Amino acid sequence: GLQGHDACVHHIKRRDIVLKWELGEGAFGKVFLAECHNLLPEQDKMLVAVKALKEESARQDFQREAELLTMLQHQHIVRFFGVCTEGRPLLMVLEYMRHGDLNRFLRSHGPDLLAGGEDVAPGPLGLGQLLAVASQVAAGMVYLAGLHFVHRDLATRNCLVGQGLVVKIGDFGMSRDIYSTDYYRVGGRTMLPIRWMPPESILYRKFTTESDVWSFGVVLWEIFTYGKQPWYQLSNTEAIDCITQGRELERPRACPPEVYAIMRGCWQREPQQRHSIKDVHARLQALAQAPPVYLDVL
Ligand SMILES: Cc1c2cc(cc1C(=O)Nc1cc(CN3CCN(C)CC3)cc(C3CC3)c1)OCCCCCCCNC(=O)c1ccc3ncc(n3n1)C#C2
Repeated sequence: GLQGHDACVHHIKRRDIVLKWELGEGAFGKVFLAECHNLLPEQDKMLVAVKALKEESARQDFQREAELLTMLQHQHIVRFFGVCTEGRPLLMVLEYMRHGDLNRFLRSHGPDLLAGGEDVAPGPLGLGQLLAVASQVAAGMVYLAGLHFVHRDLATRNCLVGQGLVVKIGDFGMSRDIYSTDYYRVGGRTMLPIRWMPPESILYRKFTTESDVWSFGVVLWEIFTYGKQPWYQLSNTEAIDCITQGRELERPRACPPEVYAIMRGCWQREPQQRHSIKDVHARLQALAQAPPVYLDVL
């Protein structure tokens, strides 16, 4: 949720889009892999991800998000190419990221050869790689915070990984469907990612950019646990109890004390006492680009 405060959006002819197969499904839409012709000059035919809108008040929500996604274009935000309102169904065309969402990617390269591939070394992701993934997400949040936007659902399941392990921020979408365990259903139709939410959000229903750095601290934890659910040993209410009462997540086995200090800095009780996202990224990128000699002794 980017809230977070015709045709500014670009438009793609329906004939230029050729659906290949389904990549996944949500309650509000399906995502397809597709060929998109004449989209980029250098590539005569390129693969894209196409989200098809399920159904009457969604057109308004559709137009909103498209306008948002077109404005929010940065190196670590998922690339948005445009929409196809040329008849129905309404389509949204996005960059395809072959490794899927970051959470799934983390689990498939967690401990535990066979896992290694074109983009990834075998076995568990190295320290340098985990920092590289974390640094990229932070950069994305630095951009969002710079435009004074707020991401109300920052989690690895809402990040995407592409070729060369390029990591970009999105916001599913599908996350409420069969990632359901990550959300707590309040009221009739509201779901809250409580395990990622700071005390002021759970208690006071406030969410600011300072809340995002708390949420990022949790993302940083997800990364170094290779995509483990935060407070996985706790029920939703028990998680609410622990968060509002000041209890913090344990240091992940793969997480160095140097990096765990960055998490704690993101997890200060008082919002104004947390570090800025610009500074968290700064510290992470320094480690990401740090020579092996430096990182080995971490
Ligand atoms: C990337 C993406 C894909 C599919 C989706 C949604 C999204 C997405 O980020 N949207 C989104 C929306 C807002 C609006 N905001 C404000 C107002 N709020 C009220 C709402 C939320 C804000 C932002 C932030 C700026 C970034 C992002 O729809 C999900 C359809 C269900 C099927 C998905 C199945 C699982 N998908 C995969 O496993 C997979 C594999 C490869 C691949 N390449 C590209 C994509 N992709 N996905 C995508 C997407």
